[PDB]
Amino acid sequence: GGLIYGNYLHLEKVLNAQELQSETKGNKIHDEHLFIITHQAYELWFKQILWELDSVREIFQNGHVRDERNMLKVVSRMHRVSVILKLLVQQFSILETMTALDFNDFREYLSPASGFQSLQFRLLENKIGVLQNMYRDNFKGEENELLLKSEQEKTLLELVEAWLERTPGLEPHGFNFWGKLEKNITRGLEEEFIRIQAKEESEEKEEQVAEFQKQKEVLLSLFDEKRHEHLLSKGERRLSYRALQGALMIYFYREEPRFQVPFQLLTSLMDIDSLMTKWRYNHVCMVHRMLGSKYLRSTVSDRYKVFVDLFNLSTYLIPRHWIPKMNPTIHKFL
Amino acid sequence: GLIYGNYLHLEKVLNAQELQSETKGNKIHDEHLFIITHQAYELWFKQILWELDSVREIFQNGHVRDERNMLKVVSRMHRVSVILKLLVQQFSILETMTALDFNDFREYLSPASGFQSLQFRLLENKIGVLQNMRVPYHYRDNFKGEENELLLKSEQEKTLLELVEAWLERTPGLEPHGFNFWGKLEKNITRGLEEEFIRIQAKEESEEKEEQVAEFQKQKEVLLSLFDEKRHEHLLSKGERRLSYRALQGALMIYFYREEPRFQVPFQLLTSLMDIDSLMTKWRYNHVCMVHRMLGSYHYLRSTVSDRYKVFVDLFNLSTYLIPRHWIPKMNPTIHKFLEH
Amino acid sequence: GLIYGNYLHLEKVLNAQELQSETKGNKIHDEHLFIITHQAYELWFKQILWELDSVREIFQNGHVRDERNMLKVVSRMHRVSVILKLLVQQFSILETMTALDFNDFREYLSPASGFQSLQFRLLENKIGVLQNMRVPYNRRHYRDNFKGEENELLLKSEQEKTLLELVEAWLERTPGLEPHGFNFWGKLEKNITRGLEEEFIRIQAKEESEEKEEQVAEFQKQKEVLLSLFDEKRHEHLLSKGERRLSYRALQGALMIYFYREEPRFQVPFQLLTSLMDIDSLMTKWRYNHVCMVHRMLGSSGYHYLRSTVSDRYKVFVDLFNLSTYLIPRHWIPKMNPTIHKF
Amino acid sequence: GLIYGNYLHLEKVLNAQELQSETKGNKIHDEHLFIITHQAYELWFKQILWELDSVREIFQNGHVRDERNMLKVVSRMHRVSVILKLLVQQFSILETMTALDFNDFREYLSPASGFQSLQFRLLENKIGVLQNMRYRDNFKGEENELLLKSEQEKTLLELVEAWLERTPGLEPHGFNFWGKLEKNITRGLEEEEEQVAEFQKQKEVLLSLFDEKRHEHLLSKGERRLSYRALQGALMIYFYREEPRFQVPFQLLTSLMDIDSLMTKWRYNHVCMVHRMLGSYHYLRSTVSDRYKVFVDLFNLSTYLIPRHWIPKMNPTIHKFLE
Ligand code: HEM
Ligand code: HEM
Ligand code: HEM
Ligand code: HEM
Ligand SMILES: O[C@H](C[C@H]1c2ccccc2-c2cncn21)C1CCCCC1
Ligand SMILES: O[C@H](C[C@H]1c2ccccc2-c2cncn21)C1CCCCC1
Ligand SMILES: O[C@H](C[C@H]1c2ccccc2-c2cncn21)C1CCCCC1
Ligand SMILES: O[C@H](C[C@H]1c2ccccc2-c2cncn21)C1CCCCC1
Ligand SMILES: C[C@](N)(Cc1c[nH]c2ccccc12)C(=O)O
Ligand SMILES: C[C@](N)(Cc1c[nH]c2ccccc12)C(=O)O
Ligand SMILES: C[C@](N)(Cc1c[nH]c2ccccc12)C(=O)O
Ligand SMILES: C[C@](N)(Cc1c[nH]c2ccccc12)C(=O)O
Repeated sequence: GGLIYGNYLHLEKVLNAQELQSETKGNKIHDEHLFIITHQAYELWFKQILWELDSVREIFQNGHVRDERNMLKVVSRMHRVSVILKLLVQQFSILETMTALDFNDFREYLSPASGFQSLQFRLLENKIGVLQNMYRDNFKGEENELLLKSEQEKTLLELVEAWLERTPGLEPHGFNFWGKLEKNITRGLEEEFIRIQAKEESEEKEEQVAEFQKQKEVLLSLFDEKRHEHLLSKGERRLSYRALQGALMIYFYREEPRFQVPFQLLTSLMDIDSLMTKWRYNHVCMVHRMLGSKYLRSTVSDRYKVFVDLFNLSTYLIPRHWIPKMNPTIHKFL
Repeated sequence: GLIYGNYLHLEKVLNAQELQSETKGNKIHDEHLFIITHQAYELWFKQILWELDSVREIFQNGHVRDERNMLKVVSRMHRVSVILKLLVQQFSILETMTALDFNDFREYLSPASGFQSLQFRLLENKIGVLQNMRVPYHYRDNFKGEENELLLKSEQEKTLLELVEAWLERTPGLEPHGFNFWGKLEKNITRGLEEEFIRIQAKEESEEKEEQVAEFQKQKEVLLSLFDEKRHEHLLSKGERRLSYRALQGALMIYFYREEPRFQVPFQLLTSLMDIDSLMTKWRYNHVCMVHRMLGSYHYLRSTVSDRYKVFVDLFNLSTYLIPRHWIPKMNPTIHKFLEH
Repeated sequence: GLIYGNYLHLEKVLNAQELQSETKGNKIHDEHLFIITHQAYELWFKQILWELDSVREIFQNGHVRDERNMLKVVSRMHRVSVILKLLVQQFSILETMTALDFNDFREYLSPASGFQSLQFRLLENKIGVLQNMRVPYNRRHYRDNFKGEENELLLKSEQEKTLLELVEAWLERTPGLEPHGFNFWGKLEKNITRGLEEEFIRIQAKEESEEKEEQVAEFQKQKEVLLSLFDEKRHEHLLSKGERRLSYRALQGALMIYFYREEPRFQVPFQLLTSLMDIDSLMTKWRYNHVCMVHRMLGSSGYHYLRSTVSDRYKVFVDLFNLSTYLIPRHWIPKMNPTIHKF
Repeated sequence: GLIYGNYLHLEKVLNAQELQSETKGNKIHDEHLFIITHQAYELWFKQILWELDSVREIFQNGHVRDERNMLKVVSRMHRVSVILKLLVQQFSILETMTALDFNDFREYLSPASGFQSLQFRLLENKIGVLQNMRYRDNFKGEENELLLKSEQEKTLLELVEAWLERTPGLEPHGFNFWGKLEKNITRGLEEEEEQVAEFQKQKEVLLSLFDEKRHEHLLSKGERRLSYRALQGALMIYFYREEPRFQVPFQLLTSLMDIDSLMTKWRYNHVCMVHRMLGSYHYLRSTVSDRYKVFVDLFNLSTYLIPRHWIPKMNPTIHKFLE
């Protein structure tokens, strides 16, 4: 009674799950089989991503992430989620071998089933941390229950936020990253202005003054906590002010041994956001090719990027020399 | 009301994941990826079988005789290669699993094997892999009951190789009464080889010249061996070739006159059959490299990455018999109009 | 003896890498990646223009009229889409450069601009992006980024026949449109009038259920969509507003190929229409990947102009895509009799 | 003011395309594809050499000893992997050239050879493909000089070897990894119709690890490449990858295997490409072998995988030494 391949993979279920509605209603359409397998393969891969993402969530929730031995496992699993998403984006290439005209021969047999009825796609969006401030009454029972759990349980965004708030170096009576960054950027701007004013009155000099004033407003706006809370409340920002500070600390001090793998995490979170919006864009394109002129387009935006704040740290890049120096004491803490 | 989950029978697809590591109270995280990865391969093997069997059926029932159906044949065979190309990239997901982590659940797999993939064997058999082509360690002893019944059917029913062969034997232009391609081709290669021997013999005695002589003499042996039907039967018997002499003629006719309207899509079909063989071999290669990365030290698998498992090896080997454009027999207005839709 | 390096002119290609950061005394490692990446895109843009110009010529010199040339036209157009697929994947190399590292050398690039890619503009023009339909960046015409010989080539590329115009002309001559022959358009209008009446009658026989109420609104929209197809005045209006590109007769040609693609003479022509949509869709994906790249490097107008290029405006063969709108059940399609089946 | 075309020296890059078929008054369309494809490979080979040299130099000049440099080292080796992946995919473009169309211009290529790609040889050498396991007649002048430098200057393999030898945990008077590992395996192998056969061959595999003389013999054959102490370093990083100081080192070892795999995948696609165009030179089939895998020792550590319970447990004092 040894283990057999087919039994191990429950192929008696996986390979007996293919029912063409076109056939069930006496008008078998060959390409319907493709439509079915493609969706079943997406849903297996959605199940794998939920498996990886729930395991990473738990490592944050149960405090194991506090032990930095576990940062390799956390980054390898998040990196794995992006490798799967890359395959899922490539996988539209298969459904592009189906013409609009052959889709047209079986689409009537699909009504009224909706993509909005993909539980796992909703679970994945909620568990990464997509805003509810955007419906979703398409579910009932055990399914409607899993959705509610996914809505109330801590999102990856919330768990990363809490961990970013504990980033070493933010302590005002320690390294005091924020205090020193505000000072160096202020002095840096004052120096850059004096350099600029010393010049003769060229139109070049006017385009420099105007560039300086733009730079000054953007960089100093980083230190406006009221502005951050206002933008948080409008949904344009997602991380707490202190989590923003921790992310920037990891960005600027990425080479410090304790920050190396955390920097790979932040990168991988941005990759997952990029690949999800590539998924949504290839899908929008697929729908247009099939139905022509005839909400999905609205989902291809920064509104749906959970880690929008990680992207927007590029806005606040400063000359390398303005970054507060690490002395031997804080070099060795890191 | 038809519902997404019900339409796709997700109550089966998403309730088919059972970790043996967990079953035996030592749940290993990466076993889940091992299961999903294979299940995804097996969904796509089923889709390939669906395309492939539909194309076999279009040859078998004679609908292929009506050239309206060539676009459908080429789209479905191209679709098979687009699927296989994703299946080759899909290994990159299993590469995110280290040897160390695989080693933690590996023992719970024994003794289930890849040889027990029914669909992989159905797919090999239906393209046209013969028992004689296969290396042992016999493949059918891994199966029983209705699975053993389906495999037998896969060996006994007409393969894509056989159905393509029958269709290539009927390629217009081969008829000795008509365009008489083979006769004109032998004439023009014999004539072209004579003109070439003459150009070379004209050159001043130099090491370069003697290098061109020996190059010509081997080229002359290769090109003229094309017309040796009994050399062809000998290569059939050793398994170095698979297509009938007449099928080989039909292939080479489509190859040289590809731009003639009636041959445009048939040329794309010959191209897709090579693609399918290349991508099956690339699958075999990535699978071998995957096993090496996970186990270190298998020799059977390395054997499978060779022309012995390429069903349409003859279509690759037509490149061997490339000649100068001007040697290709010219077409008169009557044979031009016969190759027009 | 011809040598590999001499044949490939590697003495030019591999001596064209000058880091501006090094030239001004502060060598930044990653600028070398920035340079190779662009040089690789520009070689491939040259290859695309070589394929594209060869196909334009085949239409322009009348060789396309001999249907034996269709395999060459479709292989070269398929080749263009295979290159564009690689160019889309090539962003993944430049994604290994972090915003912090790009920031160390961006100052040395000023004021060089992607707007100054001559090959990218030639490519857009030759496919058939019209200058009067371009979004202006910084309130200016794209051609004022260029002077002298380059400005002149761009003008030739705008004035010379575009791939859209040549395909348009070829589509106008599609067999089956002749009113005194198969009379495609006439038979299509009649079959759609009929199918619609038959569909109305099936629906009005279904109580007054909310499902029936829905099918009535849905029927009403499809009827307006399908019968607007036959309104040639509405088409000329949309042609002038640039919301369409193909002549009314070209649209008929395309829909003739779409519906009768399995007919032997239409099989490779259908592959050409597919490949033109592929090129549009892959140029849009390039524009999309470039936009995402600009965001990753600079954060959050220039970010908005690039977003404006990821739209149906810049899809030269948008009409081929929009034929999906005019899909009808297979049995409404005019049947082919033995006379036109054989032609 | 700086211009895009001048910054990129397009006046050189886009004026380097000479069809030999055209030069001899029989212009063959597909020859342009053949030239651009090779030019793109060579731009990318140049980028790989730039990355690979910067990494070699970080080892050679001692900066790798400062562990803050490990992110930079793994980023750039990962970048090499990503480029090599594009180059494997890039064969897809030359696959749009039929054998027949190649046949129309291949005569005008003779006698230029692939063996004359300088950068490809520079690349193989700098990584550390050994000469005794294999080309240089095909070059003269400055090119022949650069090839000698690339054979004589320290390879990536040599620099990685040196660095692996200093891997903390090997010191006999410290954690004594090798000592404790030999102990635990032998004690673990203590064990109680059947298939007792597997146990025996298994025992021989595991214990052959501790045969330093076997290793030196295989080292001289070129069937192994890493010094015995390098192999101890490597295995330490493998078993203790989670330890903070080993996490990025483990990524680097993975990247080095990735590069071997992708170079072989390039060799394999190239071999298929030759077979597609010329039919049935296949010396190239020999190059698709572990003989040409510089980091074969890193791949082979999978053979010496043991039950976790046997891996020497780590005490707090060494846990703290590995941060
Ligand atoms: C022929 C191909 C496709 C067409 C025509 C299509 C059509 C649509 C349409 C019209 C919607 C909007 C809601 C609705 O009417 O149901 C939608 C949403 C959706 N589709 Fe598809 N779809 C296609 C392929 C796919 C595939 C391959 C997947 C794979 C899982 C998928 C997953 C979804 C999901 C998850 C949604 C909800 C999207 C969101 O909320 O942002 N679709 N699709
Ligand atoms: C960790 C990854 C993998 C390992 C270690 C592995 C190992 C092996 C081994 C040892 C064999 C020889 C027969 C046996 O004992 O089972 C084999 C054959 C096979 N494996 Fe895998 N395999 C892996 C991944 C895959 C995947 C993802 C597939 C996808 C379906 C697959 C499909 C097969 C097939 C069909 C065979 C039979 C192939 C033939 O006869 O030519 N393997 N594999
Ligand atoms: C770090 C990567 C990149 C950044 C930050 C970047 C940035 C920009 C920006 C700001 C513009 C608009 C204004 C301007 O012309 O300066 C632009 C346009 C453009 N870039 Fe890039 N770019 C990047 C990579 C690339 C690459 C790899 C290519 C390859 C050819 C490219 C080609 C172009 C082209 C052709 C335009 C004009 C686009 C149009 O009119 O639609 N860029 N880019
Ligand atoms: C139609 C495509 C190709 C054919 C027929 C071809 C043919 C060959 C042949 C016959 C050799 C053996 C040496 C010789 O006789 O010159 C070779 C080696 C080589 N080819 Fe190609 N080749 C092709 C494409 C490419 C491409 C795209 C590259 C990209 C740079 C390339 C790079 C090389 C290199 C570097 C070698 C030396 C390889 C080694 O020692 O392992 N080839 N090729
Ligand atoms: O949106 C559904 C299709 C629906 C669906 C049904 C069954 C399985 C998967 C999917 C799916 C995925 N995205 C949309 N859908 C209709 C809506 C009208 C245009 C044709 C498709
Ligand atoms: O090779 C099989 C694993 C086997 C298998 C079992 C269950 C599900 C899928 C697979 C599979 C795929 N290729 C090989 N196998 C054994 C033999 C020793 C090495 C790995 C475990
Ligand atoms: O647009 C240029 C860069 C420009 C360029 C210069 C040289 C080589 C390639 C490129 C390129 C590609 N896309 C935009 N650019 C600036 C504009 C300001 C932000 C930093 C990028
Ligand atoms: O191998 C060379 C071609 C050679 C070459 C010449 C010019 C530019 C690039 C290349 C190349 C790449 N791989 C092999 N070659 C010949 C050898 C005889 C058969 C046809 C190809
Ligand atoms: C002990 C700690 N791991 C510290 C910590 C928090 N966030 C970080 C980000 C980067 C590096 C370290 C940290 C923890 O509190 O989880
Ligand atoms: C009538 C025919 N379709 C002729 C035929 C056979 N093989 C071909 C290959 C290419 C082109 C045509 C054919 C048939 O016999 O099927
Ligand atoms: C004789 C012709 N080759 C006819 C033609 C025009 N457009 C077409 C589209 C599909 C098929 C044929 C045509 C010509 O006039 O070019
Ligand atoms: C001080 C040290 N960086 C130690 C070292 C050597 N090899 C390693 C591998 C992994 C981790 C650390 C090391 C050095 O000597 O380089």
